Amino acid sequence: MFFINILTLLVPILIAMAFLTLVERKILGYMQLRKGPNIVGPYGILQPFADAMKLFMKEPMRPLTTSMSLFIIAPTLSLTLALSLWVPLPMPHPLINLNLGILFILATSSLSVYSILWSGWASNSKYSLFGALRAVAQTISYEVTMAIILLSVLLMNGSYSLQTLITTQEHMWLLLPAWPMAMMWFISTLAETNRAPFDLTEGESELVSGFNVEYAAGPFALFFMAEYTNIILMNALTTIIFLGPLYYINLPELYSTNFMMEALLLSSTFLWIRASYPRFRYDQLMHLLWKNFLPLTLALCMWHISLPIFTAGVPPYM
Amino acid sequence: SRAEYVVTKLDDLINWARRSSLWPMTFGLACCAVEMMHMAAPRYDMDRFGVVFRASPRQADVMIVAGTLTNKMAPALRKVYDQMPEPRYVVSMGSCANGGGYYHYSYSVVRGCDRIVPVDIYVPGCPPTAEALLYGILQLQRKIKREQKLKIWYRR
Amino acid sequence: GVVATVFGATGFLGRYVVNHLGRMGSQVIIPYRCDVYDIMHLRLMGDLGQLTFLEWDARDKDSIRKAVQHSNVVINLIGREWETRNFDFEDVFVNIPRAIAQASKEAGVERFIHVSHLNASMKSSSKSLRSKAVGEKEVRSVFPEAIIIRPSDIFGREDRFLNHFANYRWFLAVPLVSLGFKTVKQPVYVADVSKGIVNATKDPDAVGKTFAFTGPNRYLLFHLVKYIFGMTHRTFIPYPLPLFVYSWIGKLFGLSPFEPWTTKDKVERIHISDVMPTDLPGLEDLGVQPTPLELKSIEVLRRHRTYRWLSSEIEETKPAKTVNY
Amino acid sequence: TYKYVNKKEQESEVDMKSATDNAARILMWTELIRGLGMTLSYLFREPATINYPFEKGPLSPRFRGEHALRRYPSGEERCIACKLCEAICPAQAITIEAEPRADGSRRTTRYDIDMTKCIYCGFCQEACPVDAIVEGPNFEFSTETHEELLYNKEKLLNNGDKWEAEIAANIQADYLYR
Amino acid sequence: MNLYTVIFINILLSLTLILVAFWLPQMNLYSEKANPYECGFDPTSSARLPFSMKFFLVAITFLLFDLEIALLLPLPWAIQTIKTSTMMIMAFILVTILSLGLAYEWTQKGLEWTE
Amino acid sequence: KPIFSRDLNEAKRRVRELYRAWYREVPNTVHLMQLDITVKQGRDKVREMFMKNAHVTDPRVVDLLVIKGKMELQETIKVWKQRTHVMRFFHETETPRPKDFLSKFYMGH
Amino acid sequence: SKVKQDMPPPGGYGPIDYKRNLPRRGLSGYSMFAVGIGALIFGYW
Ligand SMILES: CCCCCCCCCCCCCCCCCC(=O)OC[C@H](COP(=O)(O)OCCN)OC(=O)CCCCCCCCCCCCCCCCC
Ligand SMILES: NC(=O)C1=CN([C@@H]2O[C@H](COP(=O)(O)OP(=O)(O)OC[C@H]3O[C@@H](n4cnc5c(N)ncnc54)[C@H](OP(=O)(O)O)[C@@H]3O)[C@@H](O)[C@H]2O)C=CC1
Ligand code: SF4
Ligand code: SF4
Ligand code: SF4
Repeated sequence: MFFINILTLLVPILIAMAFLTLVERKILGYMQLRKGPNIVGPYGILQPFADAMKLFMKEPMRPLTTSMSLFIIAPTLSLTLALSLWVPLPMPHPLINLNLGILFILATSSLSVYSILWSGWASNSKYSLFGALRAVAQTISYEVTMAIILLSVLLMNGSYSLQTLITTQEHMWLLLPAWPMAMMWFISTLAETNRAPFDLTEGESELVSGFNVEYAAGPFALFFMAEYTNIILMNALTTIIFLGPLYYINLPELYSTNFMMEALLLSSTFLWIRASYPRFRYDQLMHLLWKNFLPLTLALCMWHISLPIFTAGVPPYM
Repeated sequence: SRAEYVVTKLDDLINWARRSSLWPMTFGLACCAVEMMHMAAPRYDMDRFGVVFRASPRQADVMIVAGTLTNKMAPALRKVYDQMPEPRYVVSMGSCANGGGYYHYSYSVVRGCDRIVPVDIYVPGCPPTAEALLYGILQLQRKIKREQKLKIWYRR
Repeated sequence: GVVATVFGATGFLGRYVVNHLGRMGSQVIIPYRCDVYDIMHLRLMGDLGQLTFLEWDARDKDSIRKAVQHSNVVINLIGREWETRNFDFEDVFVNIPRAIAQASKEAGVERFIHVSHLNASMKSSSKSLRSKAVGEKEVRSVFPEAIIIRPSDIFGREDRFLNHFANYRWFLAVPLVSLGFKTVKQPVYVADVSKGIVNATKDPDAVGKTFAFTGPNRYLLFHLVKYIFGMTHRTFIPYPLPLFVYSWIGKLFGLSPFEPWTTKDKVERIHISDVMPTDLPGLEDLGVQPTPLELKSIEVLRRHRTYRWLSSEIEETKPAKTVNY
Repeated sequence: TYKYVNKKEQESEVDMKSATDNAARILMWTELIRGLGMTLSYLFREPATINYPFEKGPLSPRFRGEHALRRYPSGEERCIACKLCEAICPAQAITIEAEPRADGSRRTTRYDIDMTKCIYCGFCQEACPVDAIVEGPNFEFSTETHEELLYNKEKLLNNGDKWEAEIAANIQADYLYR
Repeated sequence: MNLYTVIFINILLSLTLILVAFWLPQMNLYSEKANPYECGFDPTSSARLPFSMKFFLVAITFLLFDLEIALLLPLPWAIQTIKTSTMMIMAFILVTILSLGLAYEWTQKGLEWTE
Repeated sequence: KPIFSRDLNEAKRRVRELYRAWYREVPNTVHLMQLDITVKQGRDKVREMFMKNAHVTDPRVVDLLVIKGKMELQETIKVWKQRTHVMRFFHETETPRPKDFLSKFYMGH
Repeated sequence: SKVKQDMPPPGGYGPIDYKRNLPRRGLSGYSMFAVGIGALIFGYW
């Protein structure tokens, strides 16, 4: 039965990513005044499956200059962590209730960068090394402030467990008390998922392709599935932390539906941003995060250390 | 009905995948790349047919030779064609690429990209209309539809 | 003014034959059964109208007649290293060559060039070689002036020889019968064989004869495999293994529905020692100066190396020891 | 006459209201939201893409497409082996050999155009004195082989017979401009 | 157990995808295809050559800031204390020390990339 | 009038310096570009190309030849010239035609 | 028959707008920050 739950979690997530690719292409097309896919099946709903079959049936590459072990581990690790991060998410009940679910999320997402690093370094290609080092810089930029943002908002939740956010936001979104932190969290997630305007680890205009320039067929498909699974996961995490959906002990499905609607809206906002803005420069990203987010992030962290004490609103433990 | 029938249906699925998703390599040499850009543009929108560009040759299927191939460029064109993983197809758009075009009798032009790589489709024109290139892509899709690799394997 | 029908163009040697014919400027007819995608590499081997691709089937003799209709020369390169579910060694090396030869004779082709094998003997331990001898006899019966070419092992980029041996790295150690010794190999270069066939397409003296295309040097299998692994800077761990166990391993590997990695007949032919020239003409008769393996092994073996050894000079490997038997 | 696209305006406009407006712009991402609003506006417009195979773009009577050789209404061919077409072709795609026909007429025995060598310029059809060689409105004549793109006299005449109505209509519409 | 099971299942799904990707397609291998990529021209040098880092100082600063996060993370449990005055003083002092370090690096031009 | 070298002796000094440079660079070229030739073959080719111009006697022409050879040397030192461009010095696609009168009579005119 | 040739209409065409128009936002700044602070204080309470 736990296996049935594993399936009912994983398979819908994979299908959601598969059709998020199509939704991205169509939203971009319409915002750009074109239609997007609409031949491959009704309105193009078979496009993701066509692409997956084509990619997995295309010949896979074993370049002579690569280190095969890391070259092949990196995509596997990418997809593994992409899927694993979904495990502790409450919706409203997690598949795996963890006391430190948020730290689990942080550690797993941080480890996920090593997929890009090792793939780029094992490609033994100059553009791949460029992409790997840009991933290094991006991680340095955003990881420092993401943790402090999470701590600042968790000083109101009272614990690291994700499931406690549902009862913290039982009467009001955490966005309202901490919308300034919500904005920086949103930008940090945008940078973490390697998405535009921070789409630098794979920057077609500057690097033909970034880390995954020597990757063809199935390994490339693994990378591109991990990316969109992470996009959906991060938007869901925002939806749960801030934008707390409705929870009634007798109506778990209402929480499920509200969460799905809000996460869908936020993912569509990701695609909207990608269609709107131009790209950053991988030094400008670090300068932004270190000269406009870190100062204000520290200020708000100390503000939220003070707030419970001087309002006598210290959260309960357990 | 028969294992032959099952194999034919499987190969039809194979070709459906390949022809529905074919990713041309971001590659353009001269004027004709402008008409390729216009076929990308909203009015025709290649993406509607599932044809999206990719910069890396490792993540491309069809190479659209769009413009004059010179002697200084031919080795690089062959290298990117080779580095494309199989299966891979070639559409030579424009007169420069079909044959020699205006510069056929020049000391620095390869008289036809088919002298360097085996071409799958030829699109006449100087430049061909964006609709003409789209027609060429459709013809390539029909070619992919009539493949029967698995049926050949089973008979073999 | 040559019009040549190449019946095995879509192969390891057929591509070289077609390439050299196109360079000579003679019209070429390629009868194919594979997918159209598999002939794209031949597509660019000839100028406009020089090459004519037509579909054919070994069963249907109308296709064979159509292929050999307007041809002055018919080169037969048909072959296969394993027995297909539909085609076996007997069919591949006797029935199809005989049918092609008879169709060519009826049409009226001036020259017929059949490719067999150096060790093709009626008493050979190998099923393929035993069938090849019968194929030679039947071809020379139904087309009495047909030229016969008997190459030794052919090595090239797309070969099943140097590549086959270098692929033993996937199995850690190299099993050999008698540890390689008591086995003499004389590999020839694919370009040399193709040049020989093309030249025989016009050499006046070649009609009705039998040639033996063999490389310049003869190596013991042990020294040859040692040289191959030295070129592909891999660890050579040879060890002996009796032929019956080797044949069982080949039987196991020959059960794949696709292209087997190895087979009973493949190991048999690997381990049967090449013969000596013995009064047969050879390449120098047709004017091809055989190219030693030492010069052209790098272009075949450089892709089997790891990054460390990718950029190593041809002179960094000790040349094998050539016997004089 | 000139204008400054980007010229400094002032470096002393200080009042609380301006400072706070600039701070709000920086901290609230006003122009970024404006760009998002523009894209959102575009999302709700009718896309300009056309259903190409079943809906083609406009084309003028002067569109230079696939070549064709025309006939007189009586079925006679207009070509009289001028070789002005051949002489003017900038890309040297035309190759003509003519003989005095059995009628005693000046007619071509072979007329080949290398469509992989032609730059589709129309100089041939504007130099032809009898409107014999034309560029019809066909733009969909791609092939799977190179040799199919070497047109001969029979191919060109078949194209002319196939598109005669449309070619004649285009010439009727445009000839007064010529 | 419910976590080991799901993690192992994810690993096995990824590994099965890799196995299918490598053992399904028809493969044609040669040196020209398997060579490294660089815009159609052969690389002029190995990719293993030193690749200068212009933000090394910011990286070694990020290490210390990450340890600062380590020190700051126990705050949810810390605020549950009866010595709230001491906890607040300590948290404020730590955050202000971190801010002073960042400001000093900023002023001394450590956050600027090397050229 | 002198382009560089006043006389044939100075021109020869420049030529010999160029030969030294090419001889030194051949091994690095082979190793870097992964050519399927030997250092002996590369240096033999360098000698053959140098000797192909041994008939020249004008110092100005020798200076031009040395300048163009230096240009090729720079192009090879840097990997601007690729393996396909370097293997053209060997003409391993040419089937030599004979110089025999009767052979020429048989083939063509 | 008098000449019939493409020419502008009698009088001429209507004027063309080419000069940039980019209307400016009406949001003040004080109002934006006031909304932000009000939301913050309400949430804190
Ligand atoms: C009551 C007492 C206590 C009160 C405490 C409260 C005090 C009030 C605090 C107000 C501040 C709110 C927090 C806003 C943080 C913004 C940080 C910032 O200043 O922006 C940095 C950057 C501006 O760029 P720049 O001009 O270079 O700035 C430096 C100039 N030398 O701007 C950027 O970062 C933009 C670059 C990234 C753009 C990404 C695209 C985002 C698109 C819009 C997203 C909209 C949705 C966001 C909501 C998400 C919700 C989950
Ligand atoms: N080491 C060597 O390579 C040696 C080769 N030879 C001989 O040279 C000849 C060429 O073999 P090679 O080309 O090197 O290896 P291949 O196996 O590539 O030759 C196979 C050729 O035969 C064709 N073929 C196989 N079965 C059939 C069939 N049933 N009906 C029609 N055509 C068929 C193949 O067409 P497709 O592949 O498209 O089906 C291909 O063109 C063979 O006779 C071989 O024994 C001689 C000495 C040694
Ligand atoms: S074929 Fe014509 S339009 Fe295309 S690049 Fe060549 S000259 Fe330009
Ligand atoms: S095409 Fe026109 S100009 Fe040329 S020969 Fe024919 S009729 Fe005369
Ligand atoms: S359109 Fe121009 S280039 Fe083409 S055949 Fe006519 S004259 Fe020659």
